[PDB]
Amino acid sequence: GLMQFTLPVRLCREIELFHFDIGPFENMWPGIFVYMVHRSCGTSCFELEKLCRFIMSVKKNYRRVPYHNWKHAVTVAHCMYAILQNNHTLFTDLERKGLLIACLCHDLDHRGFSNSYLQKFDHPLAALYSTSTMEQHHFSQTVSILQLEGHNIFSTLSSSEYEQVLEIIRKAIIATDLALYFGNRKQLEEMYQTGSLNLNNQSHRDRVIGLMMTACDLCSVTKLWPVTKLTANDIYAEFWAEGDEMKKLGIQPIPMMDRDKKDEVPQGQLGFYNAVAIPCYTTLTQILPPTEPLLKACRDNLSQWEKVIRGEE
Ligand SMILES: O=c1ccn(-c2cccc(OC(F)(F)F)c2)nc1-c1nc(Cl)[nH]c1-c1ccccc1
Ligand SMILES: [Mg+2]
Ligand SMILES: [Zn+2]
Repeated sequence: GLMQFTLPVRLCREIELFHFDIGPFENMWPGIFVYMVHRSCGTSCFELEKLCRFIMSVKKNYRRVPYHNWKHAVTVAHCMYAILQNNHTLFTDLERKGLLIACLCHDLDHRGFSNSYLQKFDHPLAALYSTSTMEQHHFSQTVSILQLEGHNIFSTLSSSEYEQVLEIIRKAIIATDLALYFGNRKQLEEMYQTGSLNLNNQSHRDRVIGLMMTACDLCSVTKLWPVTKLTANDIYAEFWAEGDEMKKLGIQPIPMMDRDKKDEVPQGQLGFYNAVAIPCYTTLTQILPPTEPLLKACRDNLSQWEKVIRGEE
């Protein structure tokens, strides 16, 4: 109860900032997450014994893949923590509880492959879930873990609060399916421009929470250049492995995933910053002004990629 977590001074300060890197020391990541929960939600919202046991089972169910791993999970939860802490009064208690856990769990048991590769492989998960394949699996994995004995961190919520939070989590996780992001942002842009946007309309919150999830999920593009540059290696390591697996199936992969076309990465990064990242953080800044540092950091990194193409690095 009276056991707060404390971080070293640099971390205590730097953790509040959007561009914080969680560092290479795996064994501090759990404490960093509990620190975030306690500050964001209260020392009360979860029973510590049950939380710490939830965290470790979650960790155990992330795989040793280059990018969609445990570190990603915690990094994504941290970005949401920065958003929640910079928009204090906009969010309900259950929402703050749900979203941090949602982020930690959002890529559970990811194997390193896109929904497309599963479908083309004819993986069983593709039969069980025709759209948002991995994402429906991530949420399923989340509920399974919540149902382990001693793992229900929501135990002291009322029945309705319980269905409310599991619904927040389900929508949040599904929303990290980037195929759904484009339409979701288009609608939020339309609604913000025409002035219809209304945070008391539950379905409008849902969309806004979806955009936040896209923002946290992509937050590697909002780090300092050296963090962003090095994370890009891990991302492409999965992409090329998948490209290899496509070719194994007799399918020529898209250039993004072809390790022969490694030369074209810098250009592919621009496409991505322009088509996805920049619009995402733009619309998020309009809806939630204090998240601007994410837009600024992303723009700075777009420009660092432009310097790469131009042979200046
Ligand atoms: O660096 C990247 C270059 C390309 N793509 C990408 C991923 C799907 C599709 C697509 O094409 C289309 F533009 F059509 F969407 C591009 N994504 C990233 C990326 N960066 C961060 Cl941080 N997270 C991702 C990411 C990881 C897994 C999955 C998705 C994104
Ligand atoms: Mg995912
Ligand atoms: Zn993710």
